Amino acid sequence: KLTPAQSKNPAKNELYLVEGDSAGGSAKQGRDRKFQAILPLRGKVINTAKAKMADILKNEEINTMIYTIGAGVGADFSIEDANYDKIIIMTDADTDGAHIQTLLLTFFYRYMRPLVEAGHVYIALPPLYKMAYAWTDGELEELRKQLQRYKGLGEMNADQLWETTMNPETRTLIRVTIEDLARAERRVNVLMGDKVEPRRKWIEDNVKFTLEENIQNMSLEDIMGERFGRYSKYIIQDRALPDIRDGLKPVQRRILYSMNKDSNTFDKSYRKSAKSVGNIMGNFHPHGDSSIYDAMVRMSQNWKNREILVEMHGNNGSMDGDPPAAMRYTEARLSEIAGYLLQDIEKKTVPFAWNFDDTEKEPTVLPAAFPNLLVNGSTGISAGYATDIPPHNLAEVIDAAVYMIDHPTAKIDKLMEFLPGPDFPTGAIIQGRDEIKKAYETGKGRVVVRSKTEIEKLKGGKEQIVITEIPYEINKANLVKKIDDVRVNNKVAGIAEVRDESDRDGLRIAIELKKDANTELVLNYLFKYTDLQINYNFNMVAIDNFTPRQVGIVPILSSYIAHRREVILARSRFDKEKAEKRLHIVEGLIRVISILDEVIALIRASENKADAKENLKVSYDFTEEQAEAIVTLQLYRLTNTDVVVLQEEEAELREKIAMLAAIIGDERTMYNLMKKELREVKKKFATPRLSSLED
Amino acid sequence: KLTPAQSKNPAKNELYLVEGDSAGGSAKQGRDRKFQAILPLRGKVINTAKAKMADILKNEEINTMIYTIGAGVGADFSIEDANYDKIIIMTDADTDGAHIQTLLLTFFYRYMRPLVEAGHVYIALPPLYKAYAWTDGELEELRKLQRYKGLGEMNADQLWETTMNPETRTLIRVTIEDLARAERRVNVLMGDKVEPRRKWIEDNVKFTNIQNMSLEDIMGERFGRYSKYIIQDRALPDIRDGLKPVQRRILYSMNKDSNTFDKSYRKSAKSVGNIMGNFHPHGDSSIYDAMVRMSQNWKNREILVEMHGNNGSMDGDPPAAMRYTEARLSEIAGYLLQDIEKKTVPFAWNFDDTEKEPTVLPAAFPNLLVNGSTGISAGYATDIPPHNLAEVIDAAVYMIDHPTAKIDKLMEFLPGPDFPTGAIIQGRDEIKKAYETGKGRVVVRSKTEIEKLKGGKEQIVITEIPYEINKANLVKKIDDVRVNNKVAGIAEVRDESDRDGLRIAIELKKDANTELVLNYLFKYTDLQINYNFNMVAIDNFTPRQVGIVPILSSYIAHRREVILARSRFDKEKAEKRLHIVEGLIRVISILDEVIALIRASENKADAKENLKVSYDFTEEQAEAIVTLQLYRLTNTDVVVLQEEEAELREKIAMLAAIIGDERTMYNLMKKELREVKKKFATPRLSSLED
DNA sequence: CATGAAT
DNA sequence: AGTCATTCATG
DNA sequence: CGTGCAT
DNA sequence: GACTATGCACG
Ligand SMILES: N[C@@H]1[C@H]2CN(c3nc4c(cc3F)c(=O)c(C(=O)O)cn4-c3ccc(F)cc3F)C[C@@H]12
Ligand SMILES: N[C@@H]1[C@H]2CN(c3nc4c(cc3F)c(=O)c(C(=O)O)cn4-c3ccc(F)cc3F)C[C@@H]12
Ligand SMILES: [Mg+2]
Ligand SMILES: [Mg+2]
Ligand SMILES: [Mg+2]
Ligand SMILES: [Mg+2]
Repeated sequence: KLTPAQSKNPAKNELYLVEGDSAGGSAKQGRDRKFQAILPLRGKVINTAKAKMADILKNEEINTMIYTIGAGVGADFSIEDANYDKIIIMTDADTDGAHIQTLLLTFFYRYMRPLVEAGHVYIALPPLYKMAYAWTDGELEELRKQLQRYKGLGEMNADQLWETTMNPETRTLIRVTIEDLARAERRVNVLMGDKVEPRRKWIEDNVKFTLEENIQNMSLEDIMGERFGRYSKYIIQDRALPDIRDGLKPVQRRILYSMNKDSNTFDKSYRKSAKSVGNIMGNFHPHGDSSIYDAMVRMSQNWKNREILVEMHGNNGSMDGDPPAAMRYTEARLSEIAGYLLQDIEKKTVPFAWNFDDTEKEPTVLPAAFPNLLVNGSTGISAGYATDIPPHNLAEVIDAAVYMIDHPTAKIDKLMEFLPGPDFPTGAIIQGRDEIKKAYETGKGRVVVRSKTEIEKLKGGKEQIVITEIPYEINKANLVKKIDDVRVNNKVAGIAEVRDESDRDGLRIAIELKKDANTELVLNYLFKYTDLQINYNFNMVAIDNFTPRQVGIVPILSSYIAHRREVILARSRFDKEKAEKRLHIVEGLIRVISILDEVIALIRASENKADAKENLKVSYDFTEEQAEAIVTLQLYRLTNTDVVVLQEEEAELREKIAMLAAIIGDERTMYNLMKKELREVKKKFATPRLSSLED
Repeated sequence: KLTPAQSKNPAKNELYLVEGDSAGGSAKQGRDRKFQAILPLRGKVINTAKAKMADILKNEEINTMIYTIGAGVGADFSIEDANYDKIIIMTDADTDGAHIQTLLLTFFYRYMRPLVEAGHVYIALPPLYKAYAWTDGELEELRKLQRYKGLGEMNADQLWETTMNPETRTLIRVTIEDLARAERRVNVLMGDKVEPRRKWIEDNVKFTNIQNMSLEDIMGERFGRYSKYIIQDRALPDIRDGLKPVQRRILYSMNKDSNTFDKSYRKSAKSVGNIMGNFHPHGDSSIYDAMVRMSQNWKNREILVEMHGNNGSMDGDPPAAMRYTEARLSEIAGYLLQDIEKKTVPFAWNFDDTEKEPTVLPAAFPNLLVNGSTGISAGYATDIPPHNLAEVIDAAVYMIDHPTAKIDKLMEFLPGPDFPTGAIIQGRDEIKKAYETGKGRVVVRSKTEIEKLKGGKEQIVITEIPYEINKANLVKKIDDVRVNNKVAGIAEVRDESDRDGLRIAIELKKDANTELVLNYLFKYTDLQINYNFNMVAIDNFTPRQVGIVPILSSYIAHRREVILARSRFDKEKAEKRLHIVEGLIRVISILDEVIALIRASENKADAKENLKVSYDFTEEQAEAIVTLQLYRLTNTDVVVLQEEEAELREKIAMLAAIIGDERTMYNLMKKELREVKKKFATPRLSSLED
């Protein structure tokens, strides 16, 4: 993987540690083979503060580093036998680039202090903008007086990378200096160590979620602080955790908003996946195609989502975990229900933002015509926080929300008469009313999920245990192996043979027992020692007001209602303004009919368009907007001189405006709309429970 | 790789040989695990009739079959020690699937005859449309409509009912009707000798519950199908615009998406996806690789695609994946598409029948020669070097004025190939032979230069190398000479190429015959190679070995078609307008009566009918008149309109003349060809020697 | 052995 | 996101 | 261990 | 077109 320099020289030769092969390539070319070596880093580097020193020695990335640098590692580290005088870390100028600098620095610290303490560890700062060339937004505006936003290294040409960051005379480097051995140790541990509590706290103290954001020296304590801070913030807000209102992670939201913009919906032909992904990756989500597709695939799997938001034709995976077809084979499109998440988006009902390009606005949250967060759930791993929200029956969640709208201050006990608990797509049995309450109240709670079973008598006095429903998030294939392993190992007596018998229209696992076999002894052992029964831990974290918040039912349902409120208000203002303008025009038209000839005469007498309008104003007191409409009518309209039809539209419009004003100017009338609409969604999408409950 | 059947049973168990892992998945899903096993084939099976039985034994796909079959191979083959009653071959219902069925059949014939002779080899017949239909006629019956482009697009539940269910599926049972009449066909289609195949293709291929089929007949409808496709719609360029179908789609799609040289770069993945979705129904990787190649200036004399980012190097290291790179058409590429919006070129339906695509581009310049092509199908192949834009055009221009121009004269304008990697081309005679018959072997030699050093030691400095030669591999093979001391003299080998220059230095030892060495490297490394012309293209839907003349005539013919087409289009436009403008000028003469007649009309339709009947306006005019906006009624100036009426009449005159006068037309075609030359002309890179 | 659209 | 093997014609 | 967006 | 390792929190 190493691309050596032509000659050796432990005094001039540099070692660029590049993020990714493709960038490691553009570097191999742009470099100067005389003294600049290249060593690509494929993937995120192993955290040498958490992983066991055993898994560390086995990591190819690390071992090949301790070698090429050539000076051993840790205690047996002689700074004299090194091969490079400068180790330059070069990553994308993105958040994941920051994460890498972090993971790396904690390594050159722990197992190569000497190297960093000597100021031999630098950090290449690639340019962010290119008009022109500038690093800070400030240097930007200056070049505009005298832009290709670089989202990564793979975007720039070789002769581009050399001139801007690779040329020792034209580049800028943040030389890592250890200014305080003590204040640097505590800084690294808090961020990279095992303990999670401290790290979570440190983020809560330093990271401001509510607000925004030639070689120069910089402390490790300060460097590790700045970098990990960024990666922290970004991963928390814009990656791992769902928005409390629409229950979507940014990637899922873009997949939907994109597919919808491209008219790729349930009422229309399937569109090839590779085409959907590509448009998403080029307009909204600047990340690996594979991730985008994987995300899109999951939204389509009915054994992971209680209400799939994407319909996909072809091999889209299975409960056995076997891989789905690549994006070149599959077709896809939004499910009908997903359409309800996007309802009214064209009506200015949601806060939009700019995309990485700055070429197109994207929604920060979707209108959500139903409480997606609870219905489909989420999960759920970031930095300092994590989330596991289970799926819920669409109807129940709605019955709850509708209640809470009439009773703002409802307690959990009353809500649970509507929302008894989770409803897994995979069905099965949920035990633990108490812990459910605890979860619905605090966000955390441990429940038990047990497989749905049944006994079948067989010839020869033999019995047979049959499993027809398994626990959420459990791999059928592996479960079957683990059970068969019980038999093979004889950890419990009486298992004759295991057999996955499920087919395209039914799940079925037959655990055939032996002649004289205690089928109760077996069924119990399996529940306890395999995943026929498991623990599900509610850990409901979500993003509220830009910050990660551990939340229960109340905060969720209220944040939703809140949101729906803003949306319906906005929607109603939009539709009113439209009806006002149209009402205005229709009013003018009805006048025009009574003076048709005069108006034609008056336009004939006019010199041009503008003059016609002034005459229409001065002579008949029409408004600008009314004159503009009259003057631009096509001649044939003079054949449709029918006032009663117009008067019907006038009336229909006044009424529409009345009802919209009522919504806008009265909170109760608005809340009734929410209820009316929520019930409609309920009637149209309602479906029976799949998971039964037990206490 | 195998997914086995629950219970072992030689009497009922079926073994599905599926094309691809993806389809292999959908199969495991919609299958009946009781007795149906699955075995994916990852890539084209190895031709067990062309390759050595040595490399044939070291084949994973082949081994796991001999193992999964469980009857061994060759002569040590017991049909009683098998594992399946039926061995089903299940591929896509496309051309490449057909080719796969062909490869697996020559294996089961050459190394498991008894299995085939026992009618145990079948072939699944997936549906082609969807009620489901296999025949284009069985659809019309269901008319009283999706098109499967592969197994992937089929949900596992549909797969079962239509092609996997023994009680609902259709199977072609392979049977050897004549062992002697079938030995020839397999030997000819899959043999090592080309000539017999080429001919077979010529003679037969016309470029224009279960059922038994012979091995002879089954190997025909299949290889015949694949041959025709890989020839017309894959490996070989159209003789006119010099593009293969993939490249044409890449350009056309990108162009339709407005992803051009004068606009911001678009993400590669976004383009590729749009291509694969609307036009080219194949791998996104291939499509990308093609797009990338069209952007590499050491492989194209005139790049058609500009691509920001790591698109590769002469060292041949991989380009950034399409997730990283952005791209757009080059300005010259624009000229390949020039006038495409003016119905100047034959369109057809895409695979999806949802959108039309062009079958050839207008080609405002002779791409086929300028950029070349290459070049491997079935029974045919192609190698066409790139040429100097200016030179090719000079020839075309001359041949326009002198249709029957001899090649000797044409070579005063088009002296020979002009590789973008420069270097030295040797063989005036062979160059002619090539321009004359389409074949010819020329020599390409690296641009060398000696540099004396300090100590009586010289040094060889290469500045240019042979087209299609990997710089990194060359430098290795040269250094291998030094390491092996095949010839004495070489001191060290240094690739000293930088971002702005190509330089390989071969330092020599003191008192070392630097002639002997340079000669050895020319012979035993790619410092010097033979380039073989094999100019094959597609003319009138068929492959044709051609020379400089047919190529240039085919071009000129085409340009004629385009220019004629383009002119009819612009003329029809000017006409329709001029026609409308006549009515408007008239209307003004009778404005009040016309408003009156509209005011008296019952509706739009009635108003037009009144205009025609009472004032003799035409439909087109009544529509224009009746959809005027009221404010028009303010105007009464006829002069401005008359000026437009004049301008249009002149444009129609000139355009008509181009269509009625062959000379006026050719003049035009020359005029433009020259503008292109003046705009994109560049100096020679390769030097010529005899 | 490479080449370049394919699986 | 690189890597691995095969087709086809050709010298 | 294995989850799901990232590299 | 599958395979291969990492981060991050959590039982
Ligand atoms: N020593 C470690 C190399 C890198 N490995 C994997 N890389 C994957 C992936 C999977 C890997 F095992 C991906 O799945 C992926 C993607 O975009 O989906 C990108 N990559 C990926 C590949 C290269 C790279 F530089 C960065 C990446 F994120 C494993 C061994
Ligand atoms: N025994 C041989 C399998 C197939 N291998 C490769 N496959 C590639 C590719 C490269 C391979 F080495 C590709 O490059 C590719 C593509 O679309 O670009 C598709 N494929 C590809 C992979 C799997 C498959 F089923 C069909 C394919 F075309 C290697 C081992
Ligand atoms: Mg990046
Ligand atoms: Mg991946
Ligand atoms: Mg196919
Ligand atoms: Mg490939």
